[PDB]
Amino acid sequence: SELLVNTKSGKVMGTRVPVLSSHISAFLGIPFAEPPVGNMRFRRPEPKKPWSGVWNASTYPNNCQQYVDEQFPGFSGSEMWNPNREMSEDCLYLNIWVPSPRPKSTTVMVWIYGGGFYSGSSTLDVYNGKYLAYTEEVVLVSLSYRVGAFGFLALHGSQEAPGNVGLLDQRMALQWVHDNIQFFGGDPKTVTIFGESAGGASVGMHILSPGSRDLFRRAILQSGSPNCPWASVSVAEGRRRAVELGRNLNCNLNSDEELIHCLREKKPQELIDVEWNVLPFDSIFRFSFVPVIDGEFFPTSLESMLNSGNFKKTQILLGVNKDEGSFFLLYGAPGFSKDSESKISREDFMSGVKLSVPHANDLGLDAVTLQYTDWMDDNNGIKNRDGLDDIVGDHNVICPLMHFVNKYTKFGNGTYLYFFNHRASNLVWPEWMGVIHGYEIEFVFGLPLVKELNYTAEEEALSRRIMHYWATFAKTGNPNESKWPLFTTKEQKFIDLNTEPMKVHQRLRVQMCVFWNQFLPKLLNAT
Amino acid sequence: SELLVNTKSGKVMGTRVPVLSSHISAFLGIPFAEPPVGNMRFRRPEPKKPWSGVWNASTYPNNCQQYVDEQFPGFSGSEMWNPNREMSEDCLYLNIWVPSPRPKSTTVMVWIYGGGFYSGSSTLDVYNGKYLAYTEEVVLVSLSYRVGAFGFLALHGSQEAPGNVGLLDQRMALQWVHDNIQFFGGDPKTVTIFGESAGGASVGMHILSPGSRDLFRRAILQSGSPNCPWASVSVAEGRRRAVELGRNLNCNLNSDEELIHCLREKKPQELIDVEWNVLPFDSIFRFSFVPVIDGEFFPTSLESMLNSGNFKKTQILLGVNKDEGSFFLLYGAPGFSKDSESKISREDFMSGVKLSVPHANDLGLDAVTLQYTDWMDDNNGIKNRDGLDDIVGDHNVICPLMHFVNKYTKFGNGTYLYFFNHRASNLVWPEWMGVIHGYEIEFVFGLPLVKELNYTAEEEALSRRIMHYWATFAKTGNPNESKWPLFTTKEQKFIDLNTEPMKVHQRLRVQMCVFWNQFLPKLLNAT
Ligand SMILES: C[N+](C)(C)CCCCCCCCCC[N+](C)(C)C
Ligand SMILES: C[N+](C)(C)CCCCCCCCCC[N+](C)(C)C
Repeated sequence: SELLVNTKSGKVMGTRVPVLSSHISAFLGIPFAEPPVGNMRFRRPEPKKPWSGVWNASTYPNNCQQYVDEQFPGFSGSEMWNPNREMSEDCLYLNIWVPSPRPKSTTVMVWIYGGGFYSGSSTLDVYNGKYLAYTEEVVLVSLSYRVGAFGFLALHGSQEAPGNVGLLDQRMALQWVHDNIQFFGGDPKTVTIFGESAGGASVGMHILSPGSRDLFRRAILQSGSPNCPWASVSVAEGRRRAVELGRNLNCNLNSDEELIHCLREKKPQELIDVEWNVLPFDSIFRFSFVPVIDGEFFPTSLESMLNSGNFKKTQILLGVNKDEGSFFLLYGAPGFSKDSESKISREDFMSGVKLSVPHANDLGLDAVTLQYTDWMDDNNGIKNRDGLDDIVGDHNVICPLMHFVNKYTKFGNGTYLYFFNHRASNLVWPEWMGVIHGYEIEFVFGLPLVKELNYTAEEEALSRRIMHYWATFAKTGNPNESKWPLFTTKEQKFIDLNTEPMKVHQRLRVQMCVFWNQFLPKLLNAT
Repeated sequence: SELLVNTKSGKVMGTRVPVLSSHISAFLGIPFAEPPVGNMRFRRPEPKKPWSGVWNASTYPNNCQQYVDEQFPGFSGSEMWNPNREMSEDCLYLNIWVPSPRPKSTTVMVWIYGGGFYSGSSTLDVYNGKYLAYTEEVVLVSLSYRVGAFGFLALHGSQEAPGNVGLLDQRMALQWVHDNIQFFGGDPKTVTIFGESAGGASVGMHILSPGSRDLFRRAILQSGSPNCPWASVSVAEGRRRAVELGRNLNCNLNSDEELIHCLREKKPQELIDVEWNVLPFDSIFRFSFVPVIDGEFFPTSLESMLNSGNFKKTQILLGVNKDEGSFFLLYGAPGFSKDSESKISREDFMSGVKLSVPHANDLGLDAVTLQYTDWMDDNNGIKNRDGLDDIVGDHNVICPLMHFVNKYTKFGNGTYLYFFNHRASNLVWPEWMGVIHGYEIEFVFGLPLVKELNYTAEEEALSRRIMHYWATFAKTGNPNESKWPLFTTKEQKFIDLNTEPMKVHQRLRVQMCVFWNQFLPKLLNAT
């Protein structure tokens, strides 16, 4: 009946969820792989054997085991993104929000959430799919994927904990969407995978892996590229980090199989607890367990792939927002504090840049400084603050994205790039942080439609323009039905996406992105 | 009588020269050393044995042998600075312009002319001392010094052609000024040596050499520092260049004494002719025979001296003008032409920067480009033009000067720094060149007082403000009798010197001078 569909796995009973002045049918919690518990820890996802009877998809699923942030307890700003259902190793499920009436076959959008590859959840409130589904008539599915040690440990030649198992969890959720979205009214021939931060970086990874390209149509990447420094380690480094974690649990490190066993016997939180004492340096915006470029999955280095066009060739929509840096600076660079108007000193500035470009040599730090300091007022505390805010942002999201944009527009079927720079009116974070990495999401998912949560009317509107551009891109292959230009390697146009009449501009962070994407590398290459 | 003074060398008969509505006494051509002809070529200056009878100092002296510029014949812009009396190896003389009435004892200013150490003359019309002497009542002496191969050849251990003989010619003219200016009304206890380009760079050299410090009071350096890349070679390089020149004359290069002999037998123009085929690279703003840092004269590297305060400690007045680069670019960088509005291409730009930073490695050129290009419009022909104009200027005069300013203000008795940026109204050079290296001189020497040569009234005035600041500094030790701040290593003030109400500003070319004076060196040091 409307809330009871039959899929190749079995029947599933969903629910009606109100949305604005109406309803939608929601199927929360459909399983798609087997609970990777115990022995299966660190193994690739197995597909979920089909069921009898009707499965009750009316409750969001457990969240995955992950790091919970207690830096600013109760503060909604932090809590927003913390997991909200009990964490469980068993956590591989989907959530689908369909219209009522169930459409015949409509556009589908799959949201891969981000969170540095160490956290994240489907069930967050800011990832509530009902508003988008409802307003644009699309089906929306959110997926879960294993994050962290559990999702990205990577003892290379050991089939017991090869890398990227969490990446495959994404791919398996994509396949089930393919094979069964049809019974939900969706059109498998037009599914768009979207995602922010590590989700937007996972999205591009699937555009590059041979095996995933076929499972989706087009993609939308938000503040992420597969090539962002923090999203990938070499094989070696992944080994390196798993003996190091091996040591923080006092595991047997002889027989590699024993490493795997030892960890497979520790309880989840132990691993969560020592999860960060394994990184190799003092660094801000750098995470411990991430995708390894293993050869399988990613045939070869992403630079080669990018360089040769070896990747899916659809059109994409991607963008960056004004203050990417802030969050990391706040939570990790000395001098910054929520509550202060964090004017940095030149002392803490030079401390700051080291945390930001952790791999740079001294000469390299010199180059960075020279680029980001205002010599004409070399200690203006606030300028020092904002300058680090750009050093982290540029180096960690804007520049790697403009790289991917630039390489992929030579072989893809169209690129739409946005620059978001609106500060929501009801943000709880301090003004200095600006347009934080993460705050565009709430607009994309329609929370400014809910009156109860106090946004301003122009934000309601900005949220509608966005959701439209998004859904309209998700089918048409293009975002406008004024015209948002295509990005092109000549006069590289993009638009600002805010509450004022969109304006096309050209060459995003060009001067700085030359430094980061070309200069620095060549300098660190020499010496 | 007024035109016939008696000096420790003998008597000298000068002349009355009109100046404005009056006269002055002029003593042109007094000898101060022995004509360094033939056998004495390349030897140190001998002092001039005294004479009997009265010497007739009423005619300017011969000019020194040197390179004459025929790039734009007849064009006054070029011709201005070309030698105007027959060139002669015999060319060591002074010119003194005294008031009428002869003062008892007044301030003295000695003008050491510049010209890249390969050219220059006392007798130029733009170096006519009468207007300054007249208006400010100072005695003004101009000196000649041997330039070029003849002045700076440098077969290190050979007393027959040790280096810097031309530098010593300056010093000997300083001594005679010391010992005899008194009979001309000047006060030996208050002589200021001033000079532009290589003169302003020679001036600072004397502030550093042990032996010259005592011969003058204070100094004024215009577009020059002793430490400008082009003003000094190592001992080695000076050797290197003299065998190379040895070869262009097909000299015997075995016995070093034979090298010296061979050259001592070639006629002057042969040496002038091959004078440039000895430099070691393709470069703009770099000259062949220059001061060697030989240990004697300059005890040690100038960086040490600067670094330790080992130098005379008076107050100085120095400055730079807006478009230093232009002249060299015009005469030596591809794309530029008098007559064109020289918009450069990115092709000729990258050719340009190589000529400008001839010692840089590729990475280094990369660094320069990154700093001087507008990535947001990376091929705007005019921006490429002006950007090279700053690369040459900064690297060759502004930055080395701000270095010397900064080091010397920690131990000197006061520093007054100006930035000249007025375009004379009657300049003959094309507008693109702007405030050319060299054009402030005409203001300092009072040519805007002469109506016949068409300047505008505000320029007349600017010329008077200047001549005053200059003479007033030459006695007082300070330029103003509104107040032009002292330069200080904190809020490094300077003023613009132009036809509008002078404004103090701070930190001249600070962002760029960090790159050149600190960044680059460290990068070229690593690799
Ligand atoms: C990306 N979204 C917007 C979805 C969530 C980001 C939440 C704050 C991000 C910075 C904190 C990094 C913390 C790492 N530790 C706690 C280990 C310092
Ligand atoms: C400095 N002052 C203003 C006094 C005279 C400079 C005259 C033009 C300077 C640039 C030409 C360099 C030429 C070198 N060669 C001819 C060898 C290319």
